[PDB]
Amino acid sequence: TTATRLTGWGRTAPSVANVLRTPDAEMIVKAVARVAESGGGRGAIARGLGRSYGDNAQNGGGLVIDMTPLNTIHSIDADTKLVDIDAGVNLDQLMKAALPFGLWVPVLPGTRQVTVGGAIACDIHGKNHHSAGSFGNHVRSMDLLTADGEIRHLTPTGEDAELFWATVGGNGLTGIIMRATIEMTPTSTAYFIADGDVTASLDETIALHSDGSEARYTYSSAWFDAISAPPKLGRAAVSRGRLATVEQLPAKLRSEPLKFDAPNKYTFGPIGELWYRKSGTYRGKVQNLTQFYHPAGFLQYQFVIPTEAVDEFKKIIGVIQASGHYSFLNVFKLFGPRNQAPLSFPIPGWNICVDFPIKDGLGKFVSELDRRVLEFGGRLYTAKDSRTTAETFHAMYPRVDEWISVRRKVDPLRVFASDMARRLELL
Ligand SMILES: Cc1cc2nc3c(=O)[nH]c(=O)nc-3n(C[C@H](O)[C@H](O)[C@H](O)COP(=O)(O)OP(=O)(O)OC[C@H]3O[C@@H](n4cnc5c(N)ncnc54)[C@H](O)[C@@H]3O)c2cc1C
Ligand SMILES: *N(O)c1cc(C(F)(F)F)cc2c1sc(C(=O)NCc1cccnc1)[n+]2[O-]
Repeated sequence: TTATRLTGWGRTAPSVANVLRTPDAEMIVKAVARVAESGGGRGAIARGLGRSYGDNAQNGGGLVIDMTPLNTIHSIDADTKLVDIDAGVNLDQLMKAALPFGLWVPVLPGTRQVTVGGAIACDIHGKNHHSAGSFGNHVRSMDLLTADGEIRHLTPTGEDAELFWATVGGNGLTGIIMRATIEMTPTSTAYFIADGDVTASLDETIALHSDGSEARYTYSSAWFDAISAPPKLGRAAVSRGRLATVEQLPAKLRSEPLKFDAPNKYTFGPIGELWYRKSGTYRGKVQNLTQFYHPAGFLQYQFVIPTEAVDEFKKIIGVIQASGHYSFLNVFKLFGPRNQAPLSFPIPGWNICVDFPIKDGLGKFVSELDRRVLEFGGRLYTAKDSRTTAETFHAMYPRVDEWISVRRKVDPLRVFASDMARRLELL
């Protein structure tokens, strides 16, 4: 163990905790079982690759278990479509291993550098949520080290389904995931057929997302403008598509379908708008995973607003543009059907990712966004959150009492605690 000053991805809210780095799973149990012997506050929390901007992976004055050295891939089956990996396997290595099997990772996020454990405990969502769902929708099994010292096999529709769905999106507060079984998406190739569209306004962006085009694509997301004033506010470059098949690939890349090949004055004028429009408009473009998907002093803010709340979603975008806080990196998506995890972030609706530069009055401004998001029936993402209040969060997640009841039953001693847990009063 080493006392380290660790952080979320946001470089924010430093906390000092004793970190454990061991590949011995049995060793991991000893420390957890030792903490219950200490029978006191400052519990233990698991940690993946620290890609969450929040304080969900730190436990100040407590214990942190870095799960990254448990990166053994046990089995991959192309017939069953099942992989079996330890919770410290990252999604980049898992993808690499599975492509030769004709398999694809069911849910991939913006970054590839996330653990299986991290992917489950934040129930990560991706460019394909509307066609595939969250990461938890694909976990066919997982083994969880609970507070009692026991390791419990968990299943989605099994007898222990309650504790399963509480661990899905449960920010590691149910226990430490050790090993999981994930059903993969079958794939003919490692390429994408891509379809591109450019919009001129927020209305035209929303129109395209509710006209029915979404049905044609399994993957969908868009870069959007949040600086320009109406009507240009909300204009977007949309990138949509699906996993390609061999026959769809050009013959020169038919060789190895499952290969992962390694990587003015007009601009603002009417011709610039026209040039950008045609260059952003394309049909059936064959692309790499890099080309399609993965092309400190900031604060990333992510919220979703229920689908039917179209106008109140348009209102909050107008607010952000009006506030004088300028965000350039903006991701727009329309989530499909939510799952049955109480603490799951995604619900069907209008997902926004904004990235604000830290400056005077931002903390207070985003507290006013928290207010509107909550008011318009939406929620925030624990993975992105470092500074919302417990009260605001509890109201955003109506099933929070349902989740806490599970966590109280499985971990009454409060063996598993984190900075977030205390902040959002989930213990
Ligand atoms: C550039 C970038 C882009 C991103 N894009 C997306 C995106 O498109 N969609 C999206 O949903 N998210 C996105 N994220 C956030 C990230 O995908 C999630 O926060 C992810 O869960 C973090 O994985 P991690 O391995 O870093 O885990 P950490 O950040 O280290 O931990 C995350 C949480 O999971 C718990 N946990 C981790 N491992 C285990 C385990 N073995 N057992 C029990 N609990 C565990 C921890 O306790 C902690 O609460 C992005 C992050 C970055 C930096
Ligand atoms: N929001 O956090 C978010 C949401 C989504 C999706 F809509 F697909 F769910 C995708 C997404 C983000 S943030 C993100 C990202 O990493 N963006 C910025 C970036 C900066 C530097 C280099 N590459 C990307 N992605 O993809």
